[PDB]
Amino acid sequence: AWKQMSWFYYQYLLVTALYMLEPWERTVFNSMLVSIVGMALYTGYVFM
Amino acid sequence: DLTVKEKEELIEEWQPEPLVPPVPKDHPALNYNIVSGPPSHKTVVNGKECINFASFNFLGLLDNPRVKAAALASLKKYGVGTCGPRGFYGTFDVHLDLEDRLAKFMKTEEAIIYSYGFATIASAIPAYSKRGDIVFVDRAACFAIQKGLQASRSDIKLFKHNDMADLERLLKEQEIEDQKNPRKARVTRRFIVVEGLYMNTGTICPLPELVKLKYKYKARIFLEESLSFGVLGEHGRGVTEHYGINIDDIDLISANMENALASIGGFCCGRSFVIDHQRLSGQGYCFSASLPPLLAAAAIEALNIMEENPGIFAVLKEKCGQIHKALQGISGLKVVGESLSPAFHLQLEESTGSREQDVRLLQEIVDQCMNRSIALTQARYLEKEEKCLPPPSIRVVVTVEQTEEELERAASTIKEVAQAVLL
Amino acid sequence: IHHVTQNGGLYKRPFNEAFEETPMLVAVLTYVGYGVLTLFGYLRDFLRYWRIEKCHHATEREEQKDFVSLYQDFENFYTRNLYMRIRDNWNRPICSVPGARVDIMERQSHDYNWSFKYTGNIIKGVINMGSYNYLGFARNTGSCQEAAAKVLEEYGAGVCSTRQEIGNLDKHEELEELVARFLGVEAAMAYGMGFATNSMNIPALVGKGCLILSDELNHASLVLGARLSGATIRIFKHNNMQSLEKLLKDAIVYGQPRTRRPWKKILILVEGIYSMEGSIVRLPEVIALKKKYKAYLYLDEAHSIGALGPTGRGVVEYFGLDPEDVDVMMGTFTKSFGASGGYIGGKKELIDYLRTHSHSAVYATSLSPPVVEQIITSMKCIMGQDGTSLGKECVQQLAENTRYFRRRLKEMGFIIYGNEDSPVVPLMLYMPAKIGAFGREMLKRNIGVVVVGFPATPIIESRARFCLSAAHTKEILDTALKEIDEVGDLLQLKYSRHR
Amino acid sequence: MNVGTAHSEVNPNTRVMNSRGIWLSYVLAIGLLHIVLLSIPFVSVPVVWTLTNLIHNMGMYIFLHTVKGTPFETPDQGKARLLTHWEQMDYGVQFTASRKFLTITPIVLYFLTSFYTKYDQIHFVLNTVSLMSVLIPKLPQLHGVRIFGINKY
Amino acid sequence: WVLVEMVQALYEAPAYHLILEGILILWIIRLLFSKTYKLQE
Ligand SMILES: CCCCCCCCCCCCC/C=C/[C@@H](O)[C@H](CO)NC(=O)CCCCCCCCCCCCCCCCCCCCCCC
Repeated sequence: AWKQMSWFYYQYLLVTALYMLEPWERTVFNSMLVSIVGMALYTGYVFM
Repeated sequence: DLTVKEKEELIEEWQPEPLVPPVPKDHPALNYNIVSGPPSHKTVVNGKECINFASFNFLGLLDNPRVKAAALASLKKYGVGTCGPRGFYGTFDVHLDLEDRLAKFMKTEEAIIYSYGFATIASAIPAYSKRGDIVFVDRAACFAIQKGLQASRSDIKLFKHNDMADLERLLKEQEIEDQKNPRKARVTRRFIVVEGLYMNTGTICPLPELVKLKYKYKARIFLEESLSFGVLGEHGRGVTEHYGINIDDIDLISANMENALASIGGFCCGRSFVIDHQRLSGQGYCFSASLPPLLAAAAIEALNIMEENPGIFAVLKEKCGQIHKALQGISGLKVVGESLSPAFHLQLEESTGSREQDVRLLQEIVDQCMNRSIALTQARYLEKEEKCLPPPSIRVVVTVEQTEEELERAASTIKEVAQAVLL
Repeated sequence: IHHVTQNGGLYKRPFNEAFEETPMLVAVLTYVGYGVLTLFGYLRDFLRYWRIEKCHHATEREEQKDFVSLYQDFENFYTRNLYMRIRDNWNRPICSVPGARVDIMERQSHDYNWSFKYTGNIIKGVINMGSYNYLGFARNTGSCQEAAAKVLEEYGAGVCSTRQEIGNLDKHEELEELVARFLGVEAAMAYGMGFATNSMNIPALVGKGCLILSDELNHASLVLGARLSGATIRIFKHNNMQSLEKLLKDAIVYGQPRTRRPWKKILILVEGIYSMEGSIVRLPEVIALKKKYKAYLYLDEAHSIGALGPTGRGVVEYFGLDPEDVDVMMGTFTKSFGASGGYIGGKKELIDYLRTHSHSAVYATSLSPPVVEQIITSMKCIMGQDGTSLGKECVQQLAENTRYFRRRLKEMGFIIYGNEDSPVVPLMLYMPAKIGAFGREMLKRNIGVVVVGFPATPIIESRARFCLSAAHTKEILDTALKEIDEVGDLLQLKYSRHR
Repeated sequence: MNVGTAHSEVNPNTRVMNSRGIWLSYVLAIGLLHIVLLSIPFVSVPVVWTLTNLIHNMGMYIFLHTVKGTPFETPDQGKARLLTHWEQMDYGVQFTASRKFLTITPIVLYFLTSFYTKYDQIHFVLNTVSLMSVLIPKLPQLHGVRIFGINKY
Repeated sequence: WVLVEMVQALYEAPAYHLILEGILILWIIRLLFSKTYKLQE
């Protein structure tokens, strides 16, 4: 369960090349991906 | 156009030239000398016991017991070969120790070592000079400098040997070019390539007059000193110590570890800002196997010996001021080179007509001298592949292992046989 | 015997390679990583202007601020934005004799690889699969070492002159006579560096009015020699005979570019084994094609000599061909013999011309005596002039190890390049972050490897390289295979479709 | 790492646009930009389609027709140091497959943007001016020219 | 359901907005038939 979660996140870090980015650099990417997903989930509900 | 029948005939008609041209056995070379044993103070060349004035180990150190003992102990620990190109498991703890030691000897920030003495300067020049740059080079530069300047496809301006009135003329001609296209002048880099103790002439460069030109016309200096390192100065650092010039004014110094260190390889020293760029852009450093560790352990011990007592540079200096003074007065031969140089020349006065006649005359004196226990050589060049081809000459090389008696004995013998071949 | 082509090439045993194509999804997913890295590199370069100081990089002197800047800034964008992030994979120092097991010096970094420092600890026995040590001659015991020390005691470490003045000793004459009998040629010459053997000898054979035809994957020294010769250079596709024949045919019927005159001569440059790619040259076809169009062949066997052949005599013996059909043969002594240097072999009139006209023989220092003796002693073991049978065992063990390792990797699902007999084994890594993760993960398990990225190769063709040696036992290879299998599940490197 | 290690190409920047999977990756990036713009709540469809076109053309112009040189050190001694990426493609050979793909893509995107705008008069000016700025530099006659000596050194 | 309005705007689209589109189509076809040819020397 928890160990399986750590492996999927590890794969996510390897595919996007965030594995070799610094801790503050990863936060920028994560922020502007979560906000874009959240702002799409809203429009795909208020316009459908 | 051009049908299938024609082509077959075109291909059958063609005949190439041979891979290597014919008619050898007219060259002066192709008759290598054979040396039996090590080329030490007393050697055997062509089966004759003689004193050698032709090897380049000015300080001894080729057959020093301490150097040999230090090389054996590193042979018993690592083996012979570094099986890799310095970037894939080719770096030993001895390499890092030798570079760190060279930097402290020369009092610079960093050093980098190459595994071959000829490649160190042939790789360094094209790492900084590119197609749109201007390089000012002394006309008497050595072959490795010429190959490095050919690999970097930049613009090469030659100036006369050792006069700054001609270099300043070229530099001021560059100002006029600069003034009529200022935007292109801000992206072109300028280099001056000189040498301390030129190999081909035996003279020394005027450095104080050149550092002042550097700051006036904004050009960087590349100093190639493989004949003055371990020779000139009170502590053997080279030509900067001879003139008392701050080493921060130079931007690059290159030497080889094969003349006074009696080893293999070369090195460059300087500031980290310039040195760190060669580790990712020097061809011979990136794509070649690193230096075998027993050769680096032999250079570290040589550095130890050089540091422990610097009175050896005083015996070498006054040893070579005697044979330079003894060879003055030979009829037909003129001496070329400074008094402070351990590797001056000996050139033919009033030439004949051709170069082949002169080489035949000089080889007669060399072969005649080898018969009386004095081993010498004449300088060797690739005649067709030289920017400027020096005159034929004989090399006289001084080392600290030569006694005063045999130093004067050599000078008398050369006079005797040069006045009976040139008469 | 076995099968022949239409050119004239004659094969005596099957010749089969494999270069599987990268899957489309994986190919798409690597451009994402390279794009993200480019975008963050631009942001960091922007922040370096009036923000976080990064007072760790070197800067110009104060007195030279009004000069033109020394470096073009956009060059080494990759150096400071991709390479610096994973550079703890490359210049690892060692403190032991390199073979089958090696000692690594531990180093750690606290500013993301902008500087290193040593912890004082040493990783004892790491499985070495990153050094060129075929035949296992790199060691510090045996007869080779004994002979080298004996020579070192009497001669010294250095020579202080050139072959043409006083630097030609009797050891050089003894070595050059032995290399010629080893290769089966008329005469040979030795140099002192392998990079120099090409870059200082090729310009002595061709010049203006000559054509060089170079393979697509030649080493940097061959390219530098071709650039310094002054000839014209045209590149053909790797091991493509249909491409080389077309190029060679178009060269003769149209002549030189502008004047349209006939060429003075044509020279083909190839290699016996391409190390990064793992492939072997199609020598029978190249020889059959060189004969018909009257060209000259230059063969570079840095990785083939000793490693290939039923007795160790290189790629020419591997195909069963005659060494007298190759105009110039060269190689190095660094990969299979435990020493340093290079050689050239051929006809006696080629060697006489090289002995008077090559840049090395005139201006460079000659080989060290202790290094020469180790070559002599190791070559006499392979030939069999030692009274022992240690030369046949290493040659057989290398082939056995290559077959076993290569075959076991291919059936776990990895993508492997090359020919089935090649002792260099490339394992395909595609995504840029897996280049840096694979090297760290493998060292965490006591295995040392080499990894190469985008600028060195093509964009979607990163990889790791394994070098097999005759000194690797069966249990060492079992351990390495066992750990590779684990890491390939951890990082998902089993890309093969046609398994 | 170092150019020349595994391949002998002297300028690896000249072959990137011919690699496997890059024509599909270039179209999926336009798709992703469009989907991200479509998610803004305070915007209409025509404005989304005009923004897609202008941003794509702007980024394309910067990456293909403004930045000159290579991002790494090559062994040709800075031969391509004054050329843009478009000029170094295939060593200057004209009308290859990639130069055709990159020339046709903006026109196809412009055709869709015109249809999803209802051929408006205001939008037409912006889209046409944006499209011309990325088609003029692709003419073979403009290889190496710099207007008023702009972006020359 | 908004699709037919755009098709209705197509018919009422001004002539100068379709002459340009036709000219661009006639350039795509010419482009797809051009040969290779290295620049010059
Ligand atoms: C955030 C998503 C990241 C992907 C989009 C980021 C776009 C950034 C494009 C990078 C511009 C580089 C193009 C031209 C560069 C030249 O100028 C320079 C100087 O000459 N030379 C170079 O060699 C540049 C560096 C190396 C050249 C190629 C590396 C970059 C090529 C990337 C290919 C396309 C990147 C976008 C791929 C995104 C696809 C997303 C689709 C959906 C993914 C999930 C599908 C399941």
